[PDB]
Order: sequence, then structure tokens, then C-alpha cells
Amino acid sequence: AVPSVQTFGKKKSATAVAHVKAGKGLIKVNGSPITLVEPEILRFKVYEPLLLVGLDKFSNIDIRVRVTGGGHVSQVYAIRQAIAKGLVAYHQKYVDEQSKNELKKAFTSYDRTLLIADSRRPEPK
Amino acid sequence: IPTHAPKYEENFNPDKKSYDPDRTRSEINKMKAQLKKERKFTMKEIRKDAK
Amino acid sequence: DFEVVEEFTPVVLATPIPEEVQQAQTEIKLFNKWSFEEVEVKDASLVDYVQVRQPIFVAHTAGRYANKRFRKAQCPIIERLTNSLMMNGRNNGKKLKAVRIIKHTLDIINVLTDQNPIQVVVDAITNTGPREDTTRVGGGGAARRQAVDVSPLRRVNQAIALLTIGAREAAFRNIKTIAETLAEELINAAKGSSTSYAIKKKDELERVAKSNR
Amino acid sequence: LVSVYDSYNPRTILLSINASTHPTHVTKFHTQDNKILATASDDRVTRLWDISNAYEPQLELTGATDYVRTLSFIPAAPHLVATGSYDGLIRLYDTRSSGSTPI
Amino acid sequence: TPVTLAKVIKVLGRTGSRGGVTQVRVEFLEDTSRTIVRNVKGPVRENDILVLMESEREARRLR
Amino acid sequence: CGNFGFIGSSNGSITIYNMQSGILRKKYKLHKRAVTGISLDGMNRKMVSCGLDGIVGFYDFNKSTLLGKLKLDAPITAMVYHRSSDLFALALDD
Amino acid sequence: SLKAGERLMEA
Amino acid sequence: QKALPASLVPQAPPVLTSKDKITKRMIVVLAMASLETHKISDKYVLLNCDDHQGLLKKMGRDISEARPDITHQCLLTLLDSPINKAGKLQVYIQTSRGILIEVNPTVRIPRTFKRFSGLMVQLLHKLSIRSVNSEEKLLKVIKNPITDHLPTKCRKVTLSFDAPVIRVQDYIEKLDDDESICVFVGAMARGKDNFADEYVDEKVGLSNYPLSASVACSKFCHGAEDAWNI
Amino acid sequence: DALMVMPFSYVLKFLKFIDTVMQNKTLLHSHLPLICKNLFFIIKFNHKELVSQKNEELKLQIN
RNA sequence: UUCAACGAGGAAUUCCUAGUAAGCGCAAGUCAUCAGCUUGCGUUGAUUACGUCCCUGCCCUUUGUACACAC
Repeated sequence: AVPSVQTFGKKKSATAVAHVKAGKGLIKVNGSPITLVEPEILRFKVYEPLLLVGLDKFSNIDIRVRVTGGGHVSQVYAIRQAIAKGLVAYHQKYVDEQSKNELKKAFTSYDRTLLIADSRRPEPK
Repeated sequence: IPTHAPKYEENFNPDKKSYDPDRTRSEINKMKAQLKKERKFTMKEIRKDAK
Repeated sequence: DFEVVEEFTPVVLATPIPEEVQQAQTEIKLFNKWSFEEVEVKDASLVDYVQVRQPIFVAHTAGRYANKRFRKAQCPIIERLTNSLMMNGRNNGKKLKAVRIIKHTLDIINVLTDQNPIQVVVDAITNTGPREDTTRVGGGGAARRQAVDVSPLRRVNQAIALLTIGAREAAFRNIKTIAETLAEELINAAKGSSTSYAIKKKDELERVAKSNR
Repeated sequence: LVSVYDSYNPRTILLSINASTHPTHVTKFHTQDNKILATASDDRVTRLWDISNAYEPQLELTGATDYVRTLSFIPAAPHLVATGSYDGLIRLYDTRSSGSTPI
Repeated sequence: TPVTLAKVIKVLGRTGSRGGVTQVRVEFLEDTSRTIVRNVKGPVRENDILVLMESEREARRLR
Repeated sequence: CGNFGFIGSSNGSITIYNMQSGILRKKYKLHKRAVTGISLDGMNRKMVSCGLDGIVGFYDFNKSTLLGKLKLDAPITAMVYHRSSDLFALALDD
Repeated sequence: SLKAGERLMEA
Repeated sequence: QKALPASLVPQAPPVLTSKDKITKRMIVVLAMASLETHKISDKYVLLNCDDHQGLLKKMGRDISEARPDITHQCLLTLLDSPINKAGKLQVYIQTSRGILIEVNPTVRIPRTFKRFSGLMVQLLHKLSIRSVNSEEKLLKVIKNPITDHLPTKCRKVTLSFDAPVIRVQDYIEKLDDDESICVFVGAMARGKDNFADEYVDEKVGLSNYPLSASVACSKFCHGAEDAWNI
Repeated sequence: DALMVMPFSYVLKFLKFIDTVMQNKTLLHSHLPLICKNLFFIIKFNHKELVSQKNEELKLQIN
């Protein structure tokens, strides 16, 4: 009976599942808050889906991210991709489509690796 | 400028080894090289006639 | 007057987001300290080949800038400095170390010269990158040179290379570290003070170009 | 050897000015400016260094006769340096001028 | 001595130039009509600006 | 586009709601007396409001700014916009 | 040897 | 008015190596030296002009080139000149085989010739020669070219015979206070003065008569001594 | 590529060659399409600079 | 206290263009090879070319054939 939206972010072998539901405003990564993401010089890589679009988008939803695998920087990249596409998917589903593709324009103008990972590599030259 | 003298051995040969003044490290190093080259040569010879 | 009220309640979040973090949602500043607005490139021909227009939060965009020919010309200039900093036999791959020492050297550039350290490094690029050079002419293999120009991508490339290896040599075995010698290098190259390795090397290239021009 | 560290971190010597060969006895930054540093020594000369260019001083306030031991700056006019030495004689200098002669 | 700026309008191909050195046809920016054939060292493309020390020397081949 | 709906109140306040969810998006405050007409350009770029203080306000809509403001000679009672020719007509009081 | 273009220029 | 330095006791000047590209100095290069080893059958000789009849012609080269004595007499001149004693000079010598040797100022070069030959053989074959005190190293073979070791701001001349004769004191006075001055002197017995053309922007001459390599070296050293008040 | 390599001084003396050659009407008419192809490409390529030259001699030459 | 080697390695030579070079550990031990090691596995991850045949080479064509148009 509650609205909930699950998305996935991935880098090299990291994986990050984000559950977005209608809540009080709390963002958690692996149970601890989002302000305790290590290695603390990439905390703004985690913070940029939030600050790109303002915390008033997040002030009614509460996200939680379970991250597994990879190393430090793979984990912060999977976290930020999960946060970004989770917020866009919640806005498609339970808020209006105008806000959904405004969020898509904001994240894609910053970098579209917040929404689409680079998936199949390499090249045979 | 301070003035130091250059340490060298007169009548040099770079293939020959230098003169360590000890005879209990130079001689054991000589027979180290002797034992290694003769051991490798001997067991290479016996494994090739075993083949 | 005219005012646009587009948020209608003071937003509180259940996770305490710090005050300087939620301060930064209105302008993207590098390392949450240094701005990217009013960082102009004081030399045309090196706009479009230094990239300060897209503002970032940290010098770790992992984007793919080495699969087409001129795409590296729009990697942000702090990141190009970082990537050129993390190259030797010792610290290949240690990009968090290079990001940390770029953070430290921008802090002490600002504390020694009260100005924008992003503007300082933009100025260092535009001063250091040479404008002519000599290529050894073949002519049968004979010992002669001939002076040519340099493309602006080669100017920014050789600018960042000269700055970072000047900082490596100035902190080879001295008391100072790579962050501090890179700070004095970027300050000396920014004002163009002829006492940096970078602009002494640039003046030597332009001088030999003038010689057998 | 005027060493300037950063406050609240004793491990990062920010720079080290090799001033005159005698003991430097008084060092303080400008009160209005933030990038010039006045160091006076037992050489009877105070100095205004710029902390970007810490190889040569941006002004070299000479004109004293015995053992300068005190600086001050004038709190509104930021060109005016009131130095004080062991022969009475609170000399003070406008920095726009030559600087080898107190005003 | 001043310096001048010149926007490339053609990357000259099929010249028999020395490798690494590409001949090029730049035009000036202060009078946007007069051109001069230079030869640059870096990776150059069309409509990028390059800083000529002197404006009075056309370029030959290199070999 | 059918996404936004604009309300002009009799105390001079143009509020912009979404139609799909109905949550208040924006709130322009230019007029000080009643707003008797609102309209938006066919490409959602310039909106025009007219009120009975006698000023017409031209706002950009993507950016939130106003482009200009025109003071007529009478209070205005009705606006009809024509969206292909970009011409609106204001029925004045005189 | 020259090539075309510069043979035309010198001629 | 002006006070004295706080310690008038004479301190030795710092001896300078190529790990200092800031300090003004004078660099003297002996180009086209003839330093070559030969195995003799159980002996390693430096190829002198006089220790053989035809080792050089059994290898191919000519007797009018195998000259190590002239780089010996230039090492004697540059290493007894007062500017070396004040430490405003470093020597690099380089061979006809392109083998670059950094010669420190503190080296007590052997004053006779056959000690020098026996030292130069161990230099070419050990790549490094220690001080007897051995707290530092004082003679070593290094990486080509010279411009990696030379200071960052340095105008490099060569000393030749088909060149305008200039005066050394005012020529050194024309360069400013953070520029060094590197000199390439031909240590041939005879031949062309082209041996360093990719480095040099100024080909200068010192006399109108045939000058020797050591006399030209001492001429430029004495000019720098009168110039820098030594 | 041969016509693009030459600078504008050589475009001007190429026009002088064309103006010399269309008086000798044996080798104008035995090389009309080659002359037409080369001249039309040359002024089509240097047309930004050609029209900004200001001299009546070149104007009468073109005419 | 005074009698050995060495403080990043000469001439030359080789290899290399993106998850590439290089760093780092962790497992396995697969009918040949390997343990004086070999092969996987992830983790951190760049500089510079991405153009040109000028040099060193190598290769191909020298009737347009294949049908317009153009050359």
C-alpha cells in the first residue's frame, strides 16, 4: 500500500540497489547515513545527485542504498548512479512527468553516467 | 673547493674481479661461482643423456 | 518589484546534511571552496583548449576522454593537471593521492596569494604553454633545425607537463613536498616570473625558435 | 630564518624566508594587507617581504643606527610603518616613497 | 614586439611535409581576410587559433 | 502542453500548478491589484499577465525572470491571446 | 625532388 | 651605515653538480675527446697515440686523432684554474664515441699521464670513480645529451677559429644574473668545429692565430674570472 | 592539393599568368578546359581574400 | 679511528595507444608446460599519438571496364 521504487547502479564490479519510498527525507548508504561515505574525498561524487537538483526534491522521499563489491571509487560511482536513477524513477512513477524529465535534463546535462553506465567494452583495433 | 683523490686500481681489468682484501670471503665466493657453474653443467649433462 | 517564490517551505531532511554542504546547492565550487564563475582565460586561442566552463565538485570525473582525437581538450583543467601529476614509476594509478595533493596545493595557493587558485592554474597554463618550437629537419640527416608553430592542444599539453615535472624536480630531495613546490611553481608561472622551471623552459623553446627561425 | 607555518598545523612549514645573517627579532604580517610580512633583524634594517616572492623583499626599510627591535603599522593608513630601535627614534616610513629615509 | 592570432581555415593535406609537422592555411583575426600558409607542430584542426610571433614569412616544405 | 495551470488571484499573485500531480510549482508576484488574465506562449517561453492595476507583465518561463513590463492607460479586464501570431488583445476600461 | 604544388609555385 | 655579515670566517663555496639548475655557473665541455679502451693479449689500454704503432690502423682509424693527452692537458687547466677553486664551474667531457662524462670540480686529477690513462680506463669500464674518502662520488659517466644536465637558462657557445673574435669579459657581462654560460671547446688535434651544432646558438672565436684547446679554455676561464671579480 | 598549397601571392601571379595567356590565342584555345578548371577553382577557393583585395589593377585583370 | 659493494644505473637496444602502460594484493596448480614458477582473479588506473607517407620499409596497380553521370 506504500509507494516504493527500486533501481540499480553499477560500476566495474560494484553494485548498488536504491529503494526510494515516500518518507521523511533520510538518505542512507549501507545503513549509515550518506554523510559517512568513504573515502571522503569522493563524498561529493556521492553528493552531486543531491546538490544538482536541490534537497527539496529529497525532502519527501527517503532513499536507502545497499552497495556490494568493487573498490572504493567503484562503490561511490555505483552509489551516485543508483541515487540519480532512483530519484528519476520515483518522479516518473509517483510524482509528475514534468518533474521527471526536468530531473533527467539536469542529470544528463551534468553527466549522463549518472543515468547510463558504460556497459560493454573493449574494441578490437 | 675541497679536494679529494679518486680511488682506483691501477692496471685494471673489468672482466676480472676486484681485490677484496679478505681471503675468507673472496675464496668462498670463488668456490661459490665454481660450485654453481660445475653443478649446473654436470646436472645439465646428465639430464640430457637421460633424455 | 518582482520575485519568484519557487520553494514554499523551509526544507528539513531527516538525515542531518551539513550546513556548508546544503549551502553548496546553489553554486558548484571545486572542493566546495573555489568557484568556477569569474574564472576567465586571459588568453584567447587557449579558450577552447582549457575547460573551465563546466563546474565540478572534485577532480575525479572518470569520463572517457581518450577515445577520440581532440576529446581530451574538454576534460576539466584541474583533472588534466591531476592526471599529469600521477605519473612516475612510483605513483602510477594513485589518483586519490594526486587529487589530495591538488586539493592541498590549491589551499596554499589561496593562502599565499589571496585570489582564485583556479584562476592561478588557468593563468599558469596560458603563460607556460609555448608558442613556437623547432623540429629537427631531415635534409639528409644533417644537424639543422627549423622553427615551427605549436597547436593550442600541444601548448596546453606541454604546459601541464612542464609544470608537473618542474614540481617533481623542485621536490626531488628538498625539504618541501610536491604540493608545496607545485604551489610555488603555479604562483611563479601565473605571474610569469622567470624563476619557474616551466617558464624558463618555455623561454628556451621560443629562444631557439627565434635563433634558427 | 623567518619560518611561516600555518596555524593549527605545526607540520607544514608553508615557507622559510632566509632573511639577513644576524638574528631576526621581530616578524609580523601587515594588519590591513594580508600578503606582506615585516621582519626586522640585528642588521638595522626592517623588511617588507611579499609571501609570494620570498626571495627578495618588496621593500627594505633601512635608515636606522642601532638594533631595530619593534614594528608596528598605522591602523588606517596602510602605507605607514612605524619601526623602533635601540636609539630612541621611532622612525616611520611611507612605503610609496624610497623607503631608505623615514618621513 | 607584438604577437598575432590566426584562425586555421584549412588543414593542408597531401603536402610532402616532415612527419609531425603539418602545413596549414591560417587567416588573421584583426583583419579577417588576409591569409598565410604556416606549418604547425601539434595536433591541429580547422578553426583553432594559433599565436604567430611574426606575420611576414610564408612556410615552405620541411622534409 | 497540458502540464501547467495558472491561477491569477484578486490580490495579484500568479501561481503555477502542475496538472498531473497538482503540486505548486511556482509563484510569481508582480501585480499588486487583481490579475484578470494570464496566458503562455505556444512554446512555453514567454508568459503574459495582465491585471487591473494597468500593467502587463512579460515573463520568461524557462528562466523565471521577467523580460519587461508595460503600463497602459486604464485597468484591464480581459485578455485573449492568439498563439500562432503571438498577439494578445487586452480589453481596457476606456 | 619536389612535388606538385611547389613545382607549380617555383615555375 | 651598512652592518657587517654575522660571520667573517671564510666558508668554502658549495661545489655544484647537475642537480642544481638555478645557480649561475660556467660549464666547460671538452667535445670530441678520444677516450677508448682496448683489450691486449690481459691488458686494457687507453688508445694513446704512442703506446702502439698500428692498433688504430688495425681497428681502422688514423693516428692524427688518437689524442687523450689533449683532454688531459685541458683537465689540468680547468682543474687548476681559480674559477674551479671558487666553484663557479663544472666540466663535462664527451668522447668521439658520444660517451658523456660529468667531471666534478673536487677531483684531484692525476698530474702525470699514465696514471690518467689507467684512471680513464676504469672510468670507461666501471662507469663511476669514487673518492678515496668515498663520502661522495666525483667522476661519473652520465646520460646523453648534455642539455638534460645543463641549467634551464643557459646560452651555449662554441669556441672556433672561423668566427669573429670577441672579448670575454664584456661578453660574460652581457648575460644577466640568473643565466649560466656553457662553452663547447674542440679537443681535437684538427678538424671541423661542427661537433655540437644542435646545442649551440653562438659560434664565437677567441683569437686570430691558431689557438689550442687548453689555451682557449684558460682564456675563457680568465675572462670569467675578470668578469665575476675572481 | 597543388592549387591549395600555394599562398595568395602565388594566386595573384597565377592570375597574372592567366591574363598573359589569354592574348596568345593558340594556347588559350588548346588548353581552355584546363585553364577554366584551374582558374575557377583558384578564385573559388581564395574568394574570401580576392574580393577584399583593393586594387584597380587586379579588378581590370579579372575583367 | 684507518685498508669491500652500493645513493636509481653508460653506449645501445626492445616493447607499447584505453579500463591500455604501470602499481597492488588474492586464489588456483586442471593428462602438454609450470613451482628457482605458471595461469587466472579482482582493485587503483593515467601521459602522449589517433595524423602522415617526409624517413626506413613492405605491398599493390599501371587498358576505367563495370552500365549510366562526371572525370
